[PDB]
Amino acid sequence: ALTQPPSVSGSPGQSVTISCTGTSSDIGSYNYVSWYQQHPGKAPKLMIYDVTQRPSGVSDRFSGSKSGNTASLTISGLQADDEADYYCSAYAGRQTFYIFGGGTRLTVL
Amino acid sequence: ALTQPPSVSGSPGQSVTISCTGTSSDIGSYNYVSWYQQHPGKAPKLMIYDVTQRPSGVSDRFSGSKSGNTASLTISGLQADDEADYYCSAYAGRQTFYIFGGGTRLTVL
Amino acid sequence: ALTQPPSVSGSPGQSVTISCTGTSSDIGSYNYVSWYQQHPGKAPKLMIYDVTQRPSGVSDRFSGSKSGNTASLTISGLQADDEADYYCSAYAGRQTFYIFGGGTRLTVL
Amino acid sequence: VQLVETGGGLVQPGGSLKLSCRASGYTFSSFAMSWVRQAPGKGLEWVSLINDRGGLTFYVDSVKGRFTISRDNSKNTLSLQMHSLRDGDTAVYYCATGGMSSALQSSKYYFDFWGQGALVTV
Amino acid sequence: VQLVETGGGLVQPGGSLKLSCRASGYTFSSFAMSWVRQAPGKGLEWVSLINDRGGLTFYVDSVKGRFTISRDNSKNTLSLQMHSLRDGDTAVYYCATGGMSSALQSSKYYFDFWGQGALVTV
Amino acid sequence: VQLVETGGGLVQPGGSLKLSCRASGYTFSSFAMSWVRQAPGKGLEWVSLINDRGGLTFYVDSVKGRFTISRDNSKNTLSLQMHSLRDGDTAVYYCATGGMSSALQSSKYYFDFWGQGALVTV
Amino acid sequence: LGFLGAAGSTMGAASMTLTVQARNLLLTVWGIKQLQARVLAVERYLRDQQLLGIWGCSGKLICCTNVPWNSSWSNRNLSEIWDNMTWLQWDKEISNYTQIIYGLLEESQNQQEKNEQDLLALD
Amino acid sequence: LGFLGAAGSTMGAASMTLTVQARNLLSLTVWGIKQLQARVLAVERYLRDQQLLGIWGCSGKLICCTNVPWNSSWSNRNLSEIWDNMTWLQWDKEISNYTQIIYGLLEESQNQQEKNEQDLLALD
Amino acid sequence: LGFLGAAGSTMGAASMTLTVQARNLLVWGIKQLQARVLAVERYLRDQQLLGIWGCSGKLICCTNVPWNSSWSNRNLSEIWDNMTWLQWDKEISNYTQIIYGLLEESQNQQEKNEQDLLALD
Ligand SMILES: *[C@@H]1O[C@H](CO)[C@@H](O)[C@H](O)[C@H]1NC(C)=O
Ligand SMILES: *[C@@H]1O[C@H](CO)[C@@H](O)[C@H](O)[C@H]1NC(C)=O
Ligand SMILES: *[C@@H]1O[C@H](CO)[C@@H](O)[C@H](O)[C@H]1NC(C)=O
Ligand SMILES: *[C@@H]1O[C@H](CO)[C@@H](O)[C@H](O)[C@H]1NC(C)=O
Ligand SMILES: *[C@@H]1O[C@H](CO)[C@@H](O)[C@H](O)[C@H]1NC(C)=O
Ligand SMILES: *[C@@H]1O[C@H](CO)[C@@H](O)[C@H](O)[C@H]1NC(C)=O
Ligand SMILES: *[C@@H]1O[C@H](CO)[C@@H](O)[C@H](O)[C@H]1NC(C)=O
Ligand SMILES: *[C@@H]1O[C@H](CO)[C@@H](O)[C@H](O)[C@H]1NC(C)=O
Ligand SMILES: *[C@@H]1O[C@H](CO)[C@@H](O)[C@H](O)[C@H]1NC(C)=O
Repeated sequence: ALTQPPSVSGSPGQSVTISCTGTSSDIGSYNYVSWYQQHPGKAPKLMIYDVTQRPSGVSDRFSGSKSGNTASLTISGLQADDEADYYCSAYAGRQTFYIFGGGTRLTVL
Repeated sequence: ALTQPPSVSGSPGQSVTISCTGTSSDIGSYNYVSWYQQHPGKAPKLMIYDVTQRPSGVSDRFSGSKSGNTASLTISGLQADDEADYYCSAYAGRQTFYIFGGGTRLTVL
Repeated sequence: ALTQPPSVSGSPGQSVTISCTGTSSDIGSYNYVSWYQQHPGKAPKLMIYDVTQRPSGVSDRFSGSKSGNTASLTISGLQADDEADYYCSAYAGRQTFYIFGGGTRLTVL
Repeated sequence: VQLVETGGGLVQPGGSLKLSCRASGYTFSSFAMSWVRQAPGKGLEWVSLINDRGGLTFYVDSVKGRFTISRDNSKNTLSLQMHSLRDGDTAVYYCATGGMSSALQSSKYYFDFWGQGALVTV
Repeated sequence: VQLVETGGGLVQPGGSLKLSCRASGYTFSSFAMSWVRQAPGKGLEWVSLINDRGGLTFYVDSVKGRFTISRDNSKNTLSLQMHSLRDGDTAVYYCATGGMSSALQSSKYYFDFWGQGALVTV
Repeated sequence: VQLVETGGGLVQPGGSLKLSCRASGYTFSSFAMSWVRQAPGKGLEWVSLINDRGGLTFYVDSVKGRFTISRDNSKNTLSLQMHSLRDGDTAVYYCATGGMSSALQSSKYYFDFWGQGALVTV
Repeated sequence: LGFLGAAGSTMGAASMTLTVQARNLLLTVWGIKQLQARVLAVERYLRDQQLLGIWGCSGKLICCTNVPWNSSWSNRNLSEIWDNMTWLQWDKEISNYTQIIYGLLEESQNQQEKNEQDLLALD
Repeated sequence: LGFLGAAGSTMGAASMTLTVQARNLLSLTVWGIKQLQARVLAVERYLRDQQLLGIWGCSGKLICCTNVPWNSSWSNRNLSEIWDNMTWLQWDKEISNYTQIIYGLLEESQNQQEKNEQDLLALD
Repeated sequence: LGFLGAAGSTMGAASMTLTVQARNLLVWGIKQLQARVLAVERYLRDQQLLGIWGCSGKLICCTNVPWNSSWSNRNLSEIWDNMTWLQWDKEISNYTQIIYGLLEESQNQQEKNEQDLLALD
């Protein structure tokens, strides 16, 4: 599993960053670190794929990057409609295909 | 290793069942669960091979079956001459090859 | 890794033996058991290679042998200039290429 | 697109349960698909992955000897046959599109589409 | 059919002992054979398996680096070279016929014939 | 024969240092080479081995995901590119010639030449 | 030579001399006749090698496959096929199913080879 | 589909009919010589293709993967266009000028790999 | 170097030009057909021979046949660093068929052994 903060917060209009860390064999070596946004009662939606790319239909508001063995999601114009549990996942090579972190509860002040 | 009852007993004329249990990767994966009858002081004799088949020369009082991860040896007209330590064995894949349980002491009243 | 005595001693002109032991999967399975002599503050020099051979330039005072899982370095005409840390090493297969023991302090009396 | 999971929701420990997933709105045979579990009280965990053609399957070690993942490209359906269910297997099982590649197309290593999930209680 | 083991005796820890088995009453070269241990007070343990031709050998991990199993089809014999004996190796060693297969005949995965056993005490 | 290490000194923990070794006095491309650690107050530990042609590299498990060994036969040089540099790494790093041959020449499995050693402090 | 010495042997007694038979496969009108015989022998050899190749059996004499045996092709156990029957009798027994088996072998290699390409595309 | 039936299909639609084309490569003295020349030529062309597959480490396969990276200077396209839009005839035209370069690299990588394998079965 | 350029090079100095030479193995006009047909048969016998030894598709093939010191009691350095392939071919010509026979038998045993390891389950 990846280490990920249990919660982050900020006021509307403020940016926030959610980070996840792992090791070199998974998040470090492979540039396949997607992010998912899960609203309560719903399945997670894909927000970020690979490292920086977003699916069509996702606004610029969401972006991300990685350095070393740490990946992060940046949310710029934070809205109240973003209240969701955010998750990291990463490809960890053959044999261990995917590793997920714990969720980050995003609280909007 | 496989788990068998430490001992069983029954009437000299009623049936008895000796159970044998393992895991999904060995007794639950291969239909190769033989049974042996070892009289104290003697080498074990083959009684059951595969699942239900018996060697030529063996009477029809010895039979057996398996379901899931559980196999059993059924003895019908239990005789005084059946007092032996009964063992189950199983093929455990092309790594382990064979596993055995402990002996079940069959007591003849 | 390999087990080697913390220290060995003897008077000048007397022979000494430094043993090295391991297991049946490495020192007792491959005939590649070299010995090195390291003076404090200096790089180690190769003294014995394989089992019995020595590099050119090394005197015949240093010899060695192996039996079972035990190898040893024998020094005959012990000199004052032999006060050095001696190390054994062995090839341990393609999975673990080399293993070393700790050093033996040779004290000249 | 649509991904609709169906199947039963309650077994006793040691029993078996089969889940299925109907996909629509895209060419089914062009994407690999997977099953992902969410514990009732925690986060997401990947459980199984099947190739777009159904020939190659991968599992998380905790289910490797117990779960079978199957694909039928003529019905646009997935199925997951879970044997020897344990109390630790209670979860929402989501059907997802993505997770692999087919060598002759750009890789994904991410999940493009998610269903709503079947809840399985042991 | 008969299988008669020889060798045995008491060897101190760290020593070496050779067992052998003479076979008769069947074509020796047609069957795979094995050695099986029985602890003096417990059940049966499989130790080593050799094919009918002798080219392939398998061992239980506990002896994999210590025991060698060999076959000589011109003499109708098996042999077992046991090195580095430890207290845990005390057992009756039975010579048995069966266990493997030769691919072009029906499989066994069971032991058809047993000898009387050699007693090894460490 | 000479082997001279000019790789470096101290780096902050969780940092990346690159060691190098210049060789002279022998045909560089005919010998395999390795890096061996001498702990500040203990014994020797093998770290990595590279083939004479540079195509094959081997590492000790403790550094496998953090060290890269490279060779350049046009410069008569070796290098070791260190990344994680955890505290355990601290040691004198010796450049050595030997550790393997090349199938078409007599075996070694020993180290023929040693350099003086770079002191790498975490 | 030893060529065809095992022809009367049982299937499990034969199929150990495969290299013996394998090595025996290799005035203008006379020259033409000889060239046609030699070219034909070469074409037959290459067609058999190509056929083994597309099945994933290139370079082998005894090639294991992933195609299940159908009881409709020959409803016999291994003891009768390998210890009693000869290869000539077997060839007669399953002649009518030869092309079916060959087609299945081709298909299983096509799936296996593609699957390997996909496994090698991971990471 | 039969022989060359996939010729007009896309590259990813083709590369599943390789055995169909592969099986069609092998099959009055002046008329004798003319027929012999046709048969000998077919055999020699087949063997040269098989020799190239051999020296590249692809013997016995119709699809084989290698360790030669693709250069963007040969064709600056992604897999979606090459495999889902293009046909093999168009592809052959697009990289004709680089065919021998690729072949040389394939040969070179096998030479290194084969030696590398020889130096590993030597350990111990 | 080109075709046969390494002929005078030592055994370990060659063994890197194998593809170069491998590429060169492939009315009155009947003479040309005979010349072409012979080349094909000779090529195929060598490929067939490699096939039965389990060396198909390779230029360098390692085997499980031990080298007998009676065939050539040299130190490897003598063979690969000083000697050429022509001198070597002369030195062991008398033992070539012996080696070939052993190689064939070795592969047959391995092929049976492989089969015996592919119905364990
Ligand atoms: C022919 O049959 C006899 C039956 O007794 C057998 O002994 C003999 O070996 C057979 N021949 C061959 C070549 O197997
Ligand atoms: C055997 O072939 C028949 C057709 O002749 C087919 O119906 C049957 O399903 C096949 N069985 C197997 C096991 O392949
Ligand atoms: C093959 O089919 C023909 C009928 O077309 C039949 O006479 C013959 O016996 C069959 N052969 C076998 C081996 O079944
Ligand atoms: C020809 O192109 C059409 C699309 O325009 C496609 O549906 C068809 O399959 C193609 N032909 C072949 C043989 O693939
Ligand atoms: C690609 O080809 C160009 C020549 O057109 C060459 O300069 C470049 O180095 C090549 N790159 C690779 C990675 O092969
Ligand atoms: C090959 O090179 C020639 C120039 O010599 C150029 O005209 C032609 O278009 C090139 N072909 C391709 C496919 O790039
Ligand atoms: C010929 O021999 C000389 C040494 O006498 C050597 O330097 C040269 O490289 C050899 N030629 C070849 C092609 O190796
Ligand atoms: C080596 O060759 C000699 C002469 O043919 C023979 O007597 C000897 O047994 C052979 N030894 C081995 C190990 O092949
Ligand atoms: C080969 O045999 C001949 C005798 O026929 C002998 O004169 C020659 O020396 C032999 N060569 C070797 C290398 O043994």
